[PDB]
Amino acid sequence: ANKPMQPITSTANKIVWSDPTRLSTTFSASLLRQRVKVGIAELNNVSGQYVSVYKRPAPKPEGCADACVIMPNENQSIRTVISGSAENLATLKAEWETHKRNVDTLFASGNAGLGFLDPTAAIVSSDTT
Amino acid sequence: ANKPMQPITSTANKIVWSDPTRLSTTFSASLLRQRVKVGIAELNNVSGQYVSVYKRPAPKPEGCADACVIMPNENQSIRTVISGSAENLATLKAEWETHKRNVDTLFASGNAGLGFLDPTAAIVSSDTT
Amino acid sequence: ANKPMQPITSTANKIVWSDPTRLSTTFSASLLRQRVKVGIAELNNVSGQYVSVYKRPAPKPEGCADACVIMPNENQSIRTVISGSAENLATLKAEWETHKRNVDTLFASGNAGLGFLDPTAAIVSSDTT
Amino acid sequence: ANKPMQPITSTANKIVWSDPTRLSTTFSASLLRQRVKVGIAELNNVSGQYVSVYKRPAPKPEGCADACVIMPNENQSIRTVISGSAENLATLKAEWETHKRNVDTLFASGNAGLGFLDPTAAIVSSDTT
Amino acid sequence: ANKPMQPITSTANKIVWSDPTRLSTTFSASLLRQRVKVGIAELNNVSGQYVSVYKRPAPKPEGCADACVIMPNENQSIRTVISGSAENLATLKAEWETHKRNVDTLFASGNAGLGFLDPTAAIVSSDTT
Amino acid sequence: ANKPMQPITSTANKIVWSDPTRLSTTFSASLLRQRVKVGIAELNNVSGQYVSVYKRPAPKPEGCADACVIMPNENQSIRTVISGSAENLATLKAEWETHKRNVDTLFASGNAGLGFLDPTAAIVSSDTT
Repeated sequence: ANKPMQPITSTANKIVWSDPTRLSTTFSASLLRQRVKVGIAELNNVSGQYVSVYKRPAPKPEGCADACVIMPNENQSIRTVISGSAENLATLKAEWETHKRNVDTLFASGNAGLGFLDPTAAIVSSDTT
Repeated sequence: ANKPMQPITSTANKIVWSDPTRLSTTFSASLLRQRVKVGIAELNNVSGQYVSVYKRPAPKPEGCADACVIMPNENQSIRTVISGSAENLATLKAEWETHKRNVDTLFASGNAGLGFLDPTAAIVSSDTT
Repeated sequence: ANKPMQPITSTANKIVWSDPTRLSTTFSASLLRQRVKVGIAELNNVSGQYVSVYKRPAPKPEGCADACVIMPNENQSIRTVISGSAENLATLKAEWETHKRNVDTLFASGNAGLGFLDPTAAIVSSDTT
Repeated sequence: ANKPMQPITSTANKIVWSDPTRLSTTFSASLLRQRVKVGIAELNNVSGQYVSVYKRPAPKPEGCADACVIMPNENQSIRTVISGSAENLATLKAEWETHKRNVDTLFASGNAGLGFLDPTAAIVSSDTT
Repeated sequence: ANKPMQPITSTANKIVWSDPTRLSTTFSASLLRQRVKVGIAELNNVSGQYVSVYKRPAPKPEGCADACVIMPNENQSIRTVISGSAENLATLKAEWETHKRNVDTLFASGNAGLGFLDPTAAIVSSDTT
Repeated sequence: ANKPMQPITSTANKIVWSDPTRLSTTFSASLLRQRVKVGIAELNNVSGQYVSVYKRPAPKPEGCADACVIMPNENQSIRTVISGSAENLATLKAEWETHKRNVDTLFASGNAGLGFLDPTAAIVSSDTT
């Protein structure tokens, strides 16, 4: 039962969501729209920036914690920027699924979080054979 | 059967994979490690930058019976940056799952890709009730 | 039945051959001779430069049913330079056989043409065991 | 039984192979990749440079050799550079076969090594009749 | 079951490995190759620098297990430099076996930690009787 | 039956051993002990420098045994420096065993003489799983 997050600031192109029970937890979405004529037509490319923030205490008192020791804070941040013409949103969504998959391979079940790279990792395109 | 991608360039901190049948398709992973230790503690931060690129041709003219017609490409880019201490990797992974979930709500099954924001979207924390 | 090529320009040191049905196709041979004799010995060096050129049209758009369609060309160049004393021509020829063999391993039946290097490739000297 | 050669230096784009039993024998491969839009599309042209080196003593004590006379050294070098778009690697390989054939005609069984040119040599294109 | 170590920083001539669980544990290998000049001889010496590091905790107090660990790690370092021409590598390996043996006698089973130099120690050459 | 070596020069902190049959073969051990300062800790680090030397003859010519030997010996050197506090000597010994093992992998059975750095080498920590 993941806790509902309510937006606290709103923009035509920007909403920032912050947890009510833990204000410092935020998720923000900012959209950028520009007209680019790649092949004589103003393609409607869109640049969406999505940012997650959690304030993560890292006492790392190993062995044990005992009283309220002023929590010390660390910032856990994840930012994604998706850029693509609207006209091809369908394939852009396919790219998002594949990108998640590839990141998962290295970070979710690999050691990329632990700052390690597996040059043999099974990375794939969105295209099929 | 997603097509496998091969490392083309390689560095200890950074690898670029590419589709050998389509070189315009890349996935790159770049990691930077720094020790930003807090007072009376030790702290190592691991910033990982993950970038997906696809060169997509513009949507074919829809009202088309022309035999073969391919115009020029469309740049589709997705970048994720994950920043967090190694010590809390376990919870950082939980944040990644939640972040994907929240992006999916807006982008995957919402209208954020079309430049539209839903202020009633069900956004959630990684923490449970 | 490979098409015969004719000398078009000619010099004592250098000849250019071309396909009379396709002038964009050339093979040229240029030779320079110098006497770089070592102390208490005589030494003549023969540097030979061999260049192949083909102008190739870009791969036809693959998904094509258009009746006739040829776009512009692609420059394909191969240059070999052989440098060695005339006195040791016999072993220099052996080096040429081995060099061809080693290039073939990587390029002809390997992935070097695709920008890929195989560090386990079976590379060999002209000398025998 | 040609002697196996083990690479001693490695690069993302460069491996140098040197014989273990005769270090001064090397074969190196260096790849260069550039994007060129010949006809509005970034063709993936690749420039592979392949170099063979042998250190060839040339005492040329004719009639006879008798004791260890400090060997004197000559450098036998062969360099090939292959440049072509990846998209047409198939025909680029055909050009390599033809180039070898044409070089063989002049150098392997002609007198081009001996610094002589046969203007009547049977030179051919990769194209067929 | 000794913990595997991965290469965190890599160059053609230097790799640094670091343990996944504990980063401050490192092993690095750095090698430089240069041409050596001798009368009537041309060989290439290879210099290799090998460094092991551990941030070991201060040896623990006695009778008192603190509530939580507060070890003031010290830098434990071992550096080896091996210098010799690739030409005589076989005998250079024999020197390494013997050097290890001699160091063992003083340090591994002698007062190496104490630093006392037992002058009756059984030290031996790599040469045999 | 390795040849015994005797101490030709001795100080409280440095001994030099040299073979009876061949003097130019040396092994020296030099140790310095100093007080180390850590927060709430007083330990004494011991630095030991161990150097092996051989004046190996140039590798021999081929096919020709001169009337009398005229080898132009080269300096084959190996230096190890072990640094750590006497307090944690037990774990410092474990580091030495592991450092030897890791060097063996690259140098003893890898391209150590060649100087090539195999980036897939199985390097391990002294810590166990």
